[PDB]
Amino acid sequence: MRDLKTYLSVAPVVSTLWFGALAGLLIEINRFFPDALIF
Amino acid sequence: WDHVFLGLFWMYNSISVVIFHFSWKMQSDVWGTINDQGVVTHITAGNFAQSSITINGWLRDFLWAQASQVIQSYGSSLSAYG
Amino acid sequence: GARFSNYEAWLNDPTHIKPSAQVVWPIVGQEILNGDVGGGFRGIQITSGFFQIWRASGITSELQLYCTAIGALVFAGLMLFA
Amino acid sequence: INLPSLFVPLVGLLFPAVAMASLFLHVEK
Amino acid sequence: TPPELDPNTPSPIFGGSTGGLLRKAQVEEFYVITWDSPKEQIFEMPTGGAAIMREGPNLLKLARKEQCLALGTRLRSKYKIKYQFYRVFPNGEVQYLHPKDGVYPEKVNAGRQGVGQNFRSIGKNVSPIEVKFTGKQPYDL
Amino acid sequence: DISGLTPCKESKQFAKREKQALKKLQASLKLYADDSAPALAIKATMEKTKKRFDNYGKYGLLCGSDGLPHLIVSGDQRHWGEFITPGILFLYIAGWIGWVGRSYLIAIRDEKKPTQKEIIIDVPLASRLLFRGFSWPVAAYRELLNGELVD
Amino acid sequence: ALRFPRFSQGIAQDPTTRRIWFGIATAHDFESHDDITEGRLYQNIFASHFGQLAIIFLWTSGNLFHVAWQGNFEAWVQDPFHVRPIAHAIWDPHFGQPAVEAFTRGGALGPVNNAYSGVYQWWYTIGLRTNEDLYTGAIFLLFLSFISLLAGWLHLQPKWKPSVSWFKNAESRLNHHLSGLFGVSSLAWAGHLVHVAIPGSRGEYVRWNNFLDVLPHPQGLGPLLTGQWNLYAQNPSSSNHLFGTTQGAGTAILTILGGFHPQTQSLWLTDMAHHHLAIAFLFLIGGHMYRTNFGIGHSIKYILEAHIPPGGRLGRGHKGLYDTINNSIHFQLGLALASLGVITSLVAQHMYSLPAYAFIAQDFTTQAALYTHHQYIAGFIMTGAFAHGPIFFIRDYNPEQNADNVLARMLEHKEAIISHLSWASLFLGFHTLGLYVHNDVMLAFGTPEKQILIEPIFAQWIQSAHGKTTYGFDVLLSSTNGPALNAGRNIWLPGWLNAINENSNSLFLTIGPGDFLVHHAIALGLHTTTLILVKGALDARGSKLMPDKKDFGYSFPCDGPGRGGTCDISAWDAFYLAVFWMLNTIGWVTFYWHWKHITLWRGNVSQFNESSTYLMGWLRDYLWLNSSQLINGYNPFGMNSLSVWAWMFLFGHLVWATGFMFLISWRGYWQELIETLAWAHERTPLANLIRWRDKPVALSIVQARLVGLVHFSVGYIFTYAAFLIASTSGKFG
Amino acid sequence: SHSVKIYDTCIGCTQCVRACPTDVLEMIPWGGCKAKQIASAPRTEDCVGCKRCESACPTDFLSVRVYLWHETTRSMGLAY
Amino acid sequence: GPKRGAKVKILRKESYWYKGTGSVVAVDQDPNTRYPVVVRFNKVNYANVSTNNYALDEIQEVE
Ligand code: CLA
Ligand code: CLA
Ligand code: CLA
Ligand code: CLA
Ligand code: CLA
Ligand SMILES: CC1=C(/C=C/C(C)=C/C=C/C(C)=C/C=C/C=C(C)/C=C/C=C(C)/C=C/C2=C(C)CCCC2(C)C)C(C)(C)CCC1
Ligand code: SF4
Repeated sequence: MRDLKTYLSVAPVVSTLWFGALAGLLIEINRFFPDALIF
Repeated sequence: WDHVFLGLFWMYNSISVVIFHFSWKMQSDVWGTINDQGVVTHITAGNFAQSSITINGWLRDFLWAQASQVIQSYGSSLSAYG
Repeated sequence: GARFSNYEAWLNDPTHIKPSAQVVWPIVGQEILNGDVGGGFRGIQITSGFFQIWRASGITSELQLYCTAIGALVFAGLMLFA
Repeated sequence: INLPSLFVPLVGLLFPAVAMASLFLHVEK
Repeated sequence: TPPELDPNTPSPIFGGSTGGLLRKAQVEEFYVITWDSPKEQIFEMPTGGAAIMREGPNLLKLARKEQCLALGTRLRSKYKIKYQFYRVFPNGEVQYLHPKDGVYPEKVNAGRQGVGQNFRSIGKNVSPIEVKFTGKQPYDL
Repeated sequence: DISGLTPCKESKQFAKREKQALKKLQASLKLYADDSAPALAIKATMEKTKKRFDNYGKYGLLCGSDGLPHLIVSGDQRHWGEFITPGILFLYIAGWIGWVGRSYLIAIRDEKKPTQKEIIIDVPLASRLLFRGFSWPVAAYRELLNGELVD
Repeated sequence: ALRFPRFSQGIAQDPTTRRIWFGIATAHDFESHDDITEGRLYQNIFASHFGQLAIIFLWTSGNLFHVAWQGNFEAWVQDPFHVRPIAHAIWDPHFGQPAVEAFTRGGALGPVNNAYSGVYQWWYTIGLRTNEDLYTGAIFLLFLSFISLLAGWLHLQPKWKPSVSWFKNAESRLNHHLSGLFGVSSLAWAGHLVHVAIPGSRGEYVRWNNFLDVLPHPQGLGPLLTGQWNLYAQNPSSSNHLFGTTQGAGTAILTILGGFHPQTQSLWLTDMAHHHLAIAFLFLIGGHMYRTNFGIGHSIKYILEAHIPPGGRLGRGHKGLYDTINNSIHFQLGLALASLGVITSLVAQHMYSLPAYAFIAQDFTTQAALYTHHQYIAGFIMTGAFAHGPIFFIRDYNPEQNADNVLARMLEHKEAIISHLSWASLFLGFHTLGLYVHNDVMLAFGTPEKQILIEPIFAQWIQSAHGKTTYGFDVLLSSTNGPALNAGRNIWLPGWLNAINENSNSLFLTIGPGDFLVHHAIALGLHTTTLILVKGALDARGSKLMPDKKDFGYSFPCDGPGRGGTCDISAWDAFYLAVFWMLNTIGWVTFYWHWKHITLWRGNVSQFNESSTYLMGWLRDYLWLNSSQLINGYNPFGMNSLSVWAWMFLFGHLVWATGFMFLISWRGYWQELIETLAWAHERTPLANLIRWRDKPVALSIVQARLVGLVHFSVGYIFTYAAFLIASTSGKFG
Repeated sequence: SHSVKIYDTCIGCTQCVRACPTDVLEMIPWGGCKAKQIASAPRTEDCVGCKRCESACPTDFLSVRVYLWHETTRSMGLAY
Repeated sequence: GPKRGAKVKILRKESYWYKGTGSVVAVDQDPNTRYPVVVRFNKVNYANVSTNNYALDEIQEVE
């Protein structure tokens, strides 16, 4: 379990989760505040 | 390994000219619409036999002519291809 | 092919309907990629040739495609376990 | 058109032949 | 110590290949490597293919010195067998090459004088401008 | 106006672009049953479109002869949202990221095997250093004056 | 050396084919030849310069001769608008009848080529009118060629061989070049404009046989020595003047009118005369600065040695620079090439916007040809400047004698310089590519209104300050109450402001977001190319990966697969890499110029203004469109006069790709292949009777890089030239 | 032939000598290092310039250096 | 010379760790040894080496 957590903390997994979260965020923001060219 | 490396480029070359061969031949001498009484109008009207005999023919009648669809695909469902 | 396609409609009229089995979500304008493929459906035209296979296999409904999907998923599990 | 029929093959065929032969012999010596 | 003599000993069993000697052997130079094998056995040729070394003395003519040291290295490493090699000129003259003083160059041996040894660290080489218009290089000092 | 441009709310070509766009969408919409999903989708595209043009007009954007919004980045106070403000926001976020990463690299610099925590992220440490970025201008400004920023 | 090359026994003792190649490739690198001295170096360089001059004069005389013998120069001077200038006749026995018919343009009685060098407009503007003039000029330049060869031969002889000390006399050469080569030449050219060009434009045939009998001014030479110089500007040519005729002609010889002669759309001859005269004076006065044999004047060494700021933020300043420059010919060549490149680009930029030749600028293909020509020349010259930069750093630079000066201090913080260049390039790349790709996606999804289009406010503001009223910023020369406007309101500002607000010419073209984007692409190109070149120069002596690189020279294959691998680690390799980026950069600038101008001449700048904001626009609306006529030079139905450019287009593509061959595949493969071929030859009967004298080997690593780069560059240039000329001349704007 | 030089930073690990494919280098007695030995290049006429020796050397910077020089049939690795 | 474990700055210009710091491992007392000062570094060089020999004038004890 500790080993599995360590694996989940490895660079590619961390990157997939981080950029996944970011992608989700930017997507939702661009869904609620769409076509933003100013601000 | 470096021979595999160069061989890859040459395989790309060969397969590229092969698929170009297929595309042009099919669009020119095979595919197309057929009218009543049996009149066949091909997509590129059988130009292969006269056009594919020079590099300039491939440059103009194949590449230049047929890249039209991809280069003006913007603003449509095919835009992803552009 | 079962959930996001125009396969049945295509079965009704294969000669004037474009095979499509991918649809995109409506954000940042990519909705435009969902084009008029026919059958009262909007999406990306596929060129894999699955529709003609499915017609050749005698498949007529989306339900059968669903079942085949479940079967394939099961088989994926079985291969992994193996 | 008179002179070009003389000078063109002169510079395009004779000259490079003479020069290439000369340079060949020079470099091989 | 006197170098090894070079007699006409039998050559290994081989059907012949297209990787052997050429005109260079006739006009410039070729090479000869000799070894003593405990038994008949298969070895890979530096010029491609498989050959059989005989028991006792073996003499093989190659085209390059590198081929000789390659084969010899494979002999000493794989078959645990000592080897020697010479250079041969078209006039008939033979030059003993390796191992030069009877001892492998990997291990130290008294009697060898230094060649091309600079008694200074590499960074202390003079700039090229220091040797401009001379025939000397910064590493020849 | 600025650079000989005309305001989008007053631009004719801007309006004509909106027109042609909506008309294209409707021309595509004609082929589908009004209650079906394609219809609702295309209509959603229409509403989103006109809302977009209306918003651009409202934002005080200047249009060229092409009928498209052009941006003013000279520092002009009537257009700080066209570069200055989102620029400040960007700089804030980027500074946040860089400062956090810097903190993480410094934190593990003095350890048995530093490279380890560079290929296997110390998530507790990272979560501790995560919010420190919120005050990155203040933190960096003080380190600048102190001499802890460079060597 | 007992054989070729005689200047290197090291290469001469090579038993392989390499011996030949390198022999050819190191022939001009005098410093590395056998038994050379400083004396032989300078003397050979001097003679070589004479040789170059001779070649130039011979070339020009060839051009003059061929225009006079086979061209339509007279027909052109009678009607410059509707006559295509003939470069030379063509006699190719490979031609078929359609080819002969097609290439018979102009008033020619056979096949010809149309000149796009613009020699017609030049020669006509300066005073040439007949074929006879051209012939006499050709003979004179041939005479200059012979004289230059004679001078090289002479100064090679022991009696006329100059010493090294003479070559190192900087102050004298500077005085003489500034006063004589720059000053006297410009004064004399002003003389030609006053005595021949100006009267010629006014319809007065003035030659050698009468120039002593004709007054260049109604009351000549009086006002000059009187100080009443203003009389020479009394009545300039009228606004309805017709070039080459007396109609509308004035009598002034020196003016500052500004703007263009309305008919010819080029600068006023009186303006150019006054210009050359004035700069001739600045040069002449400036040419009396350095000390020679008369006890007055400056000492460059002392000047440099004195310019060190107290506080030591620049260390020892410029102390010792005199010697390290005057001793290193490579430093000199670097400075020379840098400056020359800058002013070559300057020539392009000023000649497209402010043409000085009559009835050029109406000739669109000629203008495009000239701009592209000079911009590529400028690019190569720049890379070369930065190439002789590090050759200095390796071959000549003396660290101890440059202790703590600006140069040594330059090598000190090299990492800072290189890393900041890296940052600039990185930023520009990320954001320019990013903005372009953004706009392309917007165009794809059918929403061009969401494009990010940044207005070039700064450049537009500069234009406004220069007197352009399109953006309505009303600044300086655009502000009616500005003192700058009132200052020259009654001199050059009428003609100038009239010209800068006439939007049919290329004087400060109007600019939009597309211009912004492509300008930042250009910025990216410049910064990156300078990154490669500067990094290559500063690390030429060594780096952490190879601290003793200077001991190997400017060019070497590598340092081996060890230490991680060291391919392309030499300064020469840095240059070689930088050439690609220069070709890319100039590619972008010439693309920009040509597209913007084609849209200008076609009458729809909106095309460029809308399509240049996304890369699909450049690809489709610039490249794909303007090749229609080009690719149809020959086809299955027939051929026309554009077949040359189609054939050359494909030629360029082919050469380029062959370049790819030499650049992608490396040596060992080819060496082993060639080994199998050598075996093949020695084992083939009959052919066995024939044997080589130089052993066949694969090209060297560096040689491969050079040959590859050469094919690449040639292909590049020829392809773009064919496209440029064909697309432009196929429609003529 | 190529040029091969040894510098006094040599620690006599003999790695370069047993790395040469043409028998160019050898070890000679010396007192400058603990190993009591230093490298030497008496047979550079057989040197090809592959630089395996340099890739084998542990010292920083290198104690063995190969300057590719005049090109001969032996240095080109030719067998014809 | 410097003690064992002493932090020293590298003065050899052609070193991978030039102008950087390393730790002293051992100093050879044999006066014939041209480069006695054995140094070990935190980062490896391009040859994957973490240790090197230097002379007395190539190290500078700092803290
Ligand atoms: C120097 C620049 C130059 C160039 C590029 C050309 C180019 C041409 N000439 Mg012209 N020519 C020139 C100067 C030049 N000429 C001069 C100054 C004269 C007066 C003597 C001539 C007299 C002349 C005649 C009578 C004819 C040509 C013709 C031609 C065309 C065919 C080539 C030929 O056979 O000419 C041969 C050129 C000569 C015999 C004169 C050149 C002799 C000079 C003094 C020495 C040149 C050596 C040269 C620099 C070495 C380069 C090679 C080296 C680097 C390896 C070609 C377009 C032919 C043509 O027009 O066909 C349509 C033709 O019939 N030329
Ligand atoms: C640049 C200079 C140059 C010139 C002036 C020519 C001229 C010619 N070539 Mg071309 N050729 C050239 C370069 C040149 N070539 C290059 C660089 C290539 C490779 C790309 C070619 C590839 C090529 C091919 C494949 C062919 C030609 C042919 C021809 C002939 C045209 C066809 C014809 O109907 O003539 C009429 C020709 C005849 C009636 C027969 C010619 C008999 C000659 C004149 C006898 C000369 C004898 C004498 C000993 C020659 C020694 C010269 C030497 C000492 C310098 C014409 C003589 C054609 C040809 O040769 O036809 C036979 C042809 O098939 N060429
Ligand atoms: C002021 C002008 C000038 C002068 C006098 C020099 C002088 C020199 N250069 Mg420099 N240099 C210059 C400008 C100049 N350069 C420019 C503009 C560049 C950028 C290209 C360079 C980049 C450069 C490099 C990288 C190097 C030099 C080197 C040298 C030295 C040796 C040259 C030699 O022997 O080559 C021999 C001549 C050749 C190998 C033939 C050159 C022809 C090339 C390969 C192109 C030919 C293709 C042809 C046109 C294709 C035909 C087309 C047709 C088929 C359609 C010599 C001191 C070398 C040196 O010694 O540095 C220490 C060196 O390595 N130069
Ligand atoms: C079109 C092809 C191409 C591209 C895009 C580049 C790009 C670059 N080269 Mg060049 N190069 C090229 C061809 C190219 N090169 C060729 C043919 C040669 C001759 C060998 C060179 C030789 C060369 C040298 C000698 C140097 C460069 C350098 C550079 C960098 C310059 C700085 C910059 O603009 O950063 C902007 C970055 C980019 C333009 C790259 C794009 C990054 C993308 C857009 C971001 C990621 C997108 C997306 C998230 C990725 C998803 C992928 C997925 C699989 C995960 C840049 C990365 C220089 C350098 O490294 O400076 C630091 C440098 O010194 N190049
Ligand atoms: C498009 C450019 C180009 C061209 C022309 C070539 C040509 C060749 N490559 Mg390739 N190569 C290329 C790109 C190119 N390559 C690239 C990009 C790579 C990197 C992957 C490679 C990597 C590579 C490998 C690994 C190999 C080749 C090999 C070959 C040769 C194959 C044998 C053959 O068909 O000879 C016939 C020659 C041609 C087809 C070229 C055109 C011939 C013209 C039309 C003749 C002109 C007549 C006359 C000579 C003109 C002289 C005029 C003059 C006197 C003025 C051939 C020379 C192979 C080889 O060497 O096998 C023997 C091989 O194994 N290349
Ligand atoms: C490497 C090397 C080298 C080289 C370098 C180089 C090559 C550089 C380049 C450089 C460059 C390439 C530079 C440039 C510059 C430029 C400039 C500096 C400019 C300026 C400008 C100005 C100043 C202007 C102003 C104005 C305006 C803007 C407007 C109005 C008018 C006026 C005039 C006012 C050498 C040999 C030295 C040595 C060492 C090594
Ligand atoms: S280079 Fe290759 S051959 Fe020459 S010495 Fe070093 S190892 Fe032996």
